[PDB]
Amino acid sequence: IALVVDNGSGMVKSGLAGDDAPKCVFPSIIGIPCYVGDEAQNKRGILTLKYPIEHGIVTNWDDMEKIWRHTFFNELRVSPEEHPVLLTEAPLNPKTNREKMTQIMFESFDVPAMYVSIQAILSLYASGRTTGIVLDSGDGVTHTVPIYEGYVLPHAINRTDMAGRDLTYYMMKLFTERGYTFTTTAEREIVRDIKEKLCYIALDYDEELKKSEERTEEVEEMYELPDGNLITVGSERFRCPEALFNPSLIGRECPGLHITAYQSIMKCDIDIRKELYNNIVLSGGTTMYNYIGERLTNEMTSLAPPSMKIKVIAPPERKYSVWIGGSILSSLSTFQKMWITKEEYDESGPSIVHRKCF
Amino acid sequence: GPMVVEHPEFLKAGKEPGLQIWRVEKFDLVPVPPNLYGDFFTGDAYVILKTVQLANGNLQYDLHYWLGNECSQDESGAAAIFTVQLDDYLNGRAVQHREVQGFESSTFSGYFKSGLKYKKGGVASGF
Ligand SMILES: Nc1ncnc2c1ncn2[C@@H]1O[C@H](COP(=O)(O)OP(=O)(O)O)[C@@H](O)[C@H]1O
Ligand SMILES: [Ca+2]
Ligand SMILES: [Ca+2]
Ligand SMILES: [Mg+2]
Repeated sequence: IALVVDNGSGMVKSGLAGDDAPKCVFPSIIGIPCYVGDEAQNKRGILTLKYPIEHGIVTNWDDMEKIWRHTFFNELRVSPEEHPVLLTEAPLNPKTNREKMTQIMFESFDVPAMYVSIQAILSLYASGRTTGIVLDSGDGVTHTVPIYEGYVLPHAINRTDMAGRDLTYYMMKLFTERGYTFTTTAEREIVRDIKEKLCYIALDYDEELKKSEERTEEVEEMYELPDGNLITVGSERFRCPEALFNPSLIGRECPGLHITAYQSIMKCDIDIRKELYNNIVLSGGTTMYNYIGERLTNEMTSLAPPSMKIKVIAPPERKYSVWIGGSILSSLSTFQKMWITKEEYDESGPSIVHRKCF
Repeated sequence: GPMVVEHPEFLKAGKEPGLQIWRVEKFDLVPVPPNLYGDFFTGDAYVILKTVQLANGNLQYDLHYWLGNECSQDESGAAAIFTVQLDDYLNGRAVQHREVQGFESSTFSGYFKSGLKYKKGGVASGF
């Protein structure tokens, strides 16, 4: 039975092919005293926390191998020599990194077989589509990925570093504007929880801001800190994720989610754009804000030509859509000989990943 | 990404003009019995290949995957994946079509001798 490992910039999603959800989800972080995952955030005596996949591209292969060791032996508790392994990669993943992934799987873990899939492709499959534009907003990266008949359109792909991690920091800053100082690693995790639990997208930002000032009770929610004291969370609930649509709020020069989606569509052949507009698929944890689908529908309609049909698909399990797509793919009868075997790798070299995985 | 090599139904696909229909069943592509052509379980997902043989020997391919309103996510996901794989197998020359229950294209409906029919139920999820 295959293992499915989605190598997220912020969270590893891992489990068993044929399950409908990943059973082991943990942070893709290293703590240098090495600690991996949750242990890395709970130890006080930590020089630095390291993100080896900070913006979706692996930068430290030794640290990545430690994360995979922790995945197999501490989390899934399996022997990698007994299982084919499906790994995920970002769109536009550099060729040498695809080769290094393959080399580590075969030479360090002795897996019998492996495969590498693009995250956005897997999310599109999980939604039951072969054509669409995937907007995958994760922790350290947001990808905008047009796909036609099963293949990404590389000239039209966009990547920005703006995603959930930036929004956690922005929420911290907004609270600082009120005298709270969430600074420590533990406090930052509390702010991340506040963000996930209480934020929402404003369909009409100017009117939601007016309500928060003049009718604060209709916006305000209390949040229970781990010591039981309550903090009031008001306009922060919608000001924080508004940065996804207006990134100058966090000092960034990249365009908002909708603008980047539009520009990607505009890089595609005019004769498939209608299909892309009717198949905007949200994936990743930072697309989980309430009302984001309706907001994006309104923005995309206003950017598109008269009478263009717009549809934003916001699947309820989309924090795990990449992984779920991989679980489906690697379960199929036809996938049985699509794996790269150890013997093929010894026969052809790491170059095999480019000829077998696309 | 490469084309499927051995699966017996892919070996059968698109060899001559005709209409070939498969149902997703527990992560596999299973042929639909001839007598059931055009009767779709709304609990399931299907893949359809229309091969048209122009009178000059050339084959034109349209791949349609049909999603019943009660099909499970493994089934709809597998239907899309199988569609891409069949296109790959036909060297990318198939035009793909997503067909949702009650919103099917008139081309897809037109394949069937007396139109599409629907029935409740289907094969259980692979999940
Ligand atoms: N319900 C939520 N609302 C808003 N953000 C969320 C929610 N759940 C998770 N996130 C955020 O999504 C990010 C994790 O998403 P994920 O898709 O797993 O990223 P990656 O694949 O890049 O590791 C985090 O920044 C997290 O705070
Ligand atoms: Ca079914
Ligand atoms: Ca094609
Ligand atoms: Mg991700």
